[PDB]
Amino acid sequence: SKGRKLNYSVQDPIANYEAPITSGYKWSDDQIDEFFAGLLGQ
Amino acid sequence: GISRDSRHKRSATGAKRAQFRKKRKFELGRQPANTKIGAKRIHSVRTRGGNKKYRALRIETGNFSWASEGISKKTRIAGVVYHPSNNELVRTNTLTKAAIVQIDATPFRQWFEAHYGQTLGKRAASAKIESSVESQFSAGRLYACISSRPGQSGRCDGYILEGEELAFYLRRLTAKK
Amino acid sequence: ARGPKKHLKRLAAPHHWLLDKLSGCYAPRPSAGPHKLRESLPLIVFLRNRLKYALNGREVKAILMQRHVKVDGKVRTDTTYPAGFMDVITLDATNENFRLVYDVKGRFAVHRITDEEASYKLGKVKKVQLGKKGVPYVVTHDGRTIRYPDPNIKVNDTVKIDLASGKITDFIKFDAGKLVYVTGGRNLGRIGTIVHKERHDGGFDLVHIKDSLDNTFVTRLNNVFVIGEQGKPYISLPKGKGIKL
Amino acid sequence: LVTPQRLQRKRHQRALKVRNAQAQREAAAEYAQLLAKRLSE
Amino acid sequence: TVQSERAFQKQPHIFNNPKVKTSKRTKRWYKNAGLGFKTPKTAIEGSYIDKKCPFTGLVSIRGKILTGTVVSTKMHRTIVIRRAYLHYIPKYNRYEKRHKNVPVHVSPAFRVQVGDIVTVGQCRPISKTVRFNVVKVSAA
Amino acid sequence: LDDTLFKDEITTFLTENGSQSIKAEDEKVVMPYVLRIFFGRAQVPPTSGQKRSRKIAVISVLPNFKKPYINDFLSLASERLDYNYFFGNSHQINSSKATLKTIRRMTGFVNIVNSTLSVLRTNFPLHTNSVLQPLIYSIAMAYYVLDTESTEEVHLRKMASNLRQQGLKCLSSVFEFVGNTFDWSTSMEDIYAVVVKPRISHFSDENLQQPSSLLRLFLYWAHNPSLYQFLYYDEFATATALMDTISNQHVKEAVIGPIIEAADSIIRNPVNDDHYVDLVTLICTSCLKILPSLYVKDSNSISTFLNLLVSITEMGFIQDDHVRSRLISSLISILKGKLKKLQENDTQKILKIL
Amino acid sequence: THFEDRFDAREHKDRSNKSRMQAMEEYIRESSDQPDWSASIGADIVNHGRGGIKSLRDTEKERRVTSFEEDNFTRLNITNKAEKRKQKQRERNARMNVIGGEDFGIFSSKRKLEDSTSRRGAKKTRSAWDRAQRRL
RNA sequence: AUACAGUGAAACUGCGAAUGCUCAUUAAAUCAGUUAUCGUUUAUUUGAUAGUCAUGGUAUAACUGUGGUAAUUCUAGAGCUAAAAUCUCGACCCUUUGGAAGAGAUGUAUUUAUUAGAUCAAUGUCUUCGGACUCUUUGAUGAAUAACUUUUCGAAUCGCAUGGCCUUGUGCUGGCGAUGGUUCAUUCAAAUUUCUGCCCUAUCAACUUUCGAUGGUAGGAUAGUGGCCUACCAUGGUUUCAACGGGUAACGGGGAAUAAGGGUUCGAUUCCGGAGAGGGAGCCUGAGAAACG
Repeated sequence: SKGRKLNYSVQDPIANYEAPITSGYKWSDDQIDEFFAGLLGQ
Repeated sequence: GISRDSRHKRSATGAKRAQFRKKRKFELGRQPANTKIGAKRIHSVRTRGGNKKYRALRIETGNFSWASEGISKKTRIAGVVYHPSNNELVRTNTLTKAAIVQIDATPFRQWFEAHYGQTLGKRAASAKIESSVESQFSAGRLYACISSRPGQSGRCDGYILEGEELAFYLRRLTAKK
Repeated sequence: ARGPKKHLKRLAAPHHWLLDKLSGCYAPRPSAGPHKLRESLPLIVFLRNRLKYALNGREVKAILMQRHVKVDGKVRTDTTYPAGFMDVITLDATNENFRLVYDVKGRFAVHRITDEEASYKLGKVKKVQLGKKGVPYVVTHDGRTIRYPDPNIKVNDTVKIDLASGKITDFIKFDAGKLVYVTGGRNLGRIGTIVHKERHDGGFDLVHIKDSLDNTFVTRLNNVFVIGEQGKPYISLPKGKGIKL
Repeated sequence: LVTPQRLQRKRHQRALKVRNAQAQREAAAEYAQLLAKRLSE
Repeated sequence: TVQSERAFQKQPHIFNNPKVKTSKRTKRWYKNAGLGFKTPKTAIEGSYIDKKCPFTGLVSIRGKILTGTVVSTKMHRTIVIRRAYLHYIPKYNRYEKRHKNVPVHVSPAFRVQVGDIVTVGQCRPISKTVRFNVVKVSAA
Repeated sequence: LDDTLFKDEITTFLTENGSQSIKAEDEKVVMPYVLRIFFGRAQVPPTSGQKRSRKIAVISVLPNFKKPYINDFLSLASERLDYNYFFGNSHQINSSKATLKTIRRMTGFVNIVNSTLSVLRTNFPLHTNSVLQPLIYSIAMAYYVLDTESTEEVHLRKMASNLRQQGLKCLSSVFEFVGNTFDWSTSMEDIYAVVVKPRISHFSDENLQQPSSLLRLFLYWAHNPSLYQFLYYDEFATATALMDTISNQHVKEAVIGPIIEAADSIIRNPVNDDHYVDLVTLICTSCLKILPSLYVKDSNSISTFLNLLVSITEMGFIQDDHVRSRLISSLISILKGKLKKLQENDTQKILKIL
Repeated sequence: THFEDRFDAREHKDRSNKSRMQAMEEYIRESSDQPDWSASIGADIVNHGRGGIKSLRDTEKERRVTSFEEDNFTRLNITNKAEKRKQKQRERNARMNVIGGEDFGIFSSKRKLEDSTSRRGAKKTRSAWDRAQRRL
């Protein structure tokens, strides 16, 4: 449509406008995965 | 800038034509005034020639009429409950032309009871006004239709709904409820 | 360009002045005024080219604001006042008047006019309308807006106005069988009685006119001016009767 | 400073206003008799 | 259903007072074109609300009056008429046929099907690609 | 106090049951200050469009507070005014102070009372010492100047005349407006003296072309059953002038209609009191001078007076041979006249009269 | 319908000097025999004989510009581009065509006379009854 | 001339300053023609046009003086100039010019709702010749309210009358010339817009919804309509009559232009069309600028 339909296609002006970014996690992802499992769902 | 040319739409043939000229002054479209509700702040714009066009961005008070007997008073708005264009518009309560609003009942009922002497709800033939009208009198919250461009006039004029109009709008609300 | 224009070449001058082509490089632009520019005559052309009263522009400016030329009763101080068709230019120091009228060749023509005939001027009544306070005003072709006219005045009429006070005196309604003056179109300059009209809404109202060689011809209603009946004009027309030999 | 020139100017302009207002009233009147005549006709 | 759109589709500047009772519910305004055309009784009693209707809407018809032959009638409230007229080619001095496939808004008061000599008149610009509006019908 | 923020700021807080209202005891305390400032804004003249809108806004704002509050406002109006000489005496005032300043104050007062009645038509109160004394006070010295002054004071005469007109008009309107909210019978005597004093002498040929306030006052009097007190207080001198006006042919239909409407209100509304024989005597004289009417002296007026005569005939309290000769002559005139604009049931009521 | 109804400036304008066809003009002068208004010899020759006599056209053009002075009462000046062009062209044609005051480029040209005459030319005779009417 | 009046620099204010060269090529685009604007704007022109305090406060510039800094056309702080008539009827005459007692009314601007754009004279018919009829014609009439608002206003401005009256106050009164202002018309313009017309090529049959493509409804926006833009939708339009596309040397063409007063087609003028004024981006006044000093 005008813009409603999700035209999945690559964008040239925002191709490398903020590509890439260094992985600034302050975690090691491992206990946080166990923790997200051990969140309020458990 | 914001233009209202035709120099960008497709041709009726269905092809894109050539660029003609830099976009001028007279073929301009100004910035849309999302007029909210609140402390009335008016802003003047100098349009072509020496014409002055007012944009009020907020308002509390509008001029409203009954043609039921021909009265019209300046009252304080209360809220935005319907408008046919956009649900988001209705939601965030940015009043426009042809908007459906809740308006106060107090000066109108004051005039009515000071003009007839009959308490609302609870000149006999003219005093038998419509039942939903007097129910909204009891509610203190009337339904009005702002029928004026606010972002052109800088004014806000409305009329309180009548039978078939009120009927369709009530049906609209009850279908959307 | 950025707006209107102010210079104009000799060659682009309208025909009904009948100029040369190399008196200068730019022509006298008419001032904006009571007549349309494409049908008007500026006084510098009138007093430099045609009647040869003056011969240089500074000189004619000098006479104009020696304040002798009176146009339409009043006095002008313009070097390029737009005098128009069927109009009045007098002059006190020669004790003369000139009613300006079109010829058969599509060009202007002066008419030597005596004082009392110069006292009045006709106007093609364009339209009457109800203005403010519910009063009527009538508008001619030449910007003439007059309060309280005849109710019998309709659109496309002709009213004679005395000029010593700017006041309406007489009126003639266009009907069938009138002494028309053709002004525009193909057939300017052929004056005779009309035949009739064809109506075309969304379009034009054509007029068939039979001139004195008993020849009919069709012209736009907008080109119509009204004089009177047959054999009685309200204007002392010149010799020729709108006939080209 | 107030001067007789100023006062006479003020008198003159107020006089012009009342006289041409009266002239407008006369114009309305004379058109009224004209219109009365041409409706009676 | 006549009022099936989002807003109350009504003819504006038209008041009906529910106090004093009436025969037909809304006194419906309609003016005359003039210009040789006749108002239709189907429009006079027409309950449709078309602000682009030349008789009941607030539109003016002043200028060119043409006619045409309809080919397709598959829009809402508007059609396209195709007119094949003669065209002159002087470098051959030969005639040819050329068709303008021109659109026009129609009023529901007139029912038009393919095979119609329709007489239309121009207006102020109605939409992006239309400046005509039908006034006269001759179906076959 | 600011002018550019006046109206908007009023609607900001002075509007009741909204945003930023004022508490009960506090608002009771700050009554006088609001009263003084609104009196000042009213005393500002409406000489421009903005001053017009300001005065309209002032009077629209006023009636929303409370009955004693607006009574206090009217009390301050009377306090700027006065009635002491006239009402320590019966009708005389010793200090002959009828100056242009005094009558200008009077006219401002009648302007503001016209304003408050027009805004609070069927709701505003009537305090006794607040309205009745200054009204007839101002009308009394209005007629005093009208009588005791020649035409040399065109200034005094003009605004005394307009003062009289406005006072009579607002008296008529307050009569139409309150009706029966209060026991009228306090100053019937003094007000009737000042009604029968100036105008009932020449009431015939003064107002025939146009309806006027005293005429519609008499309409309301004869229509209202409680103002049969007024009628019985009179020995029907005002009704005699009414007879004179309805006998004179130079009187407007807008005058004629209400007169016989109130006359048939007398006719149909009974009352068990004295002078009702005088009332029906007046009704007989009214039939006598309604004889030359209705065909040489409007369709709605014809239909109305037809219904009134239907009432007259259908109870028929007049049965004399003279009134019956009047009735048969009226019938032959009516049925001789053109009734093509009438309808079947109305014709059937005429038929029942016959 | 639709049309224009505008001033035919070009049609109310003249083209007679455009369609003039000088050899048969010379003949119709001989036939219509009015005397000629020719000048004397010193009025003829141009510039101590550096140029020719003059052409008959040039006599006409001088007479007309002198008429512009006669009524209009003003002259020309030394305007650069236009008169340099016209003066050069007219003098070159003087030195290439006119001999002793009469011209022969009129024969070296290529404008025919049948495009003027054209067997009655405008509103021509194209029907036999038109022939009958013109013969009677 | 003891207020000045001649003259005049600095400055306030009014208006104009919107009539410069270089670089890029489009075949309904442009251009020419023809409309429409009961759908818009207008400084200027001319024409009309508004009964609704013997005079209110300011400020500056300049000047004076004191300074800063390498330095601007840089900069500091101090002193300075209520009223008022008019329209509606009519009580009388006195018969002429009527004059008139007393009875009623009186802005524009903004925004919106409401309200606003069937009869008669005879001469006609009948006529009993007196008249009835407007049936049949000759002729006439039409077909503001409620409020709303930063108040717009209804001139605190230049050139000359010198009289008339007595209250001689220098009191009243007044006439003939300039600058402004309310609106409307008109003029100069401008914007879109109807339709009419321009090359080669199917070795171009597809094109549009992938900025709405087509249309509706509603709203914003604009001086103004209109998918110009957004919601809500309908699912369309163009096309071998070849749409579309490609090339066009499109310094091209327009009787656009005066023409060639006899060169074989040739001259002279005019419109090119757009963009730029270090480079993208944004803003500002004025009637008119997307001004690019």
